[PDB]
Amino acid sequence: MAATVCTIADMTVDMVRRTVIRSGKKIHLTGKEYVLLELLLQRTGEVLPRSLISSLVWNMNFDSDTNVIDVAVRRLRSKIDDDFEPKLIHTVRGAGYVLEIREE
Repeated sequence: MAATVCTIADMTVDMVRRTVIRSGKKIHLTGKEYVLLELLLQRTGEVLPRSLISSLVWNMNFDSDTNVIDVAVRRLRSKIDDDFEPKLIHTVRGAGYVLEIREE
């Protein structure tokens, strides 16, 4: 009926609560990591830019903040998702960054 929650291979994303429940266990992160996932999950299903995300934490700019965004997602992913969930990180050459499972 309504659409306020997206399920994955083995997790539960909340577009209204902005959270992720893995096998019934909510993942914990920091402010920066929370921002990266906040937008990623919020815009789950579609590729979004990086300049915007960086603005939600550090700031916006025509250049790249030492690729802190990409590194923030990869560093946080290998922090727990390294074994928790599979490689759900996917990027489209000529778009930005998006989250999704390959099983789909």
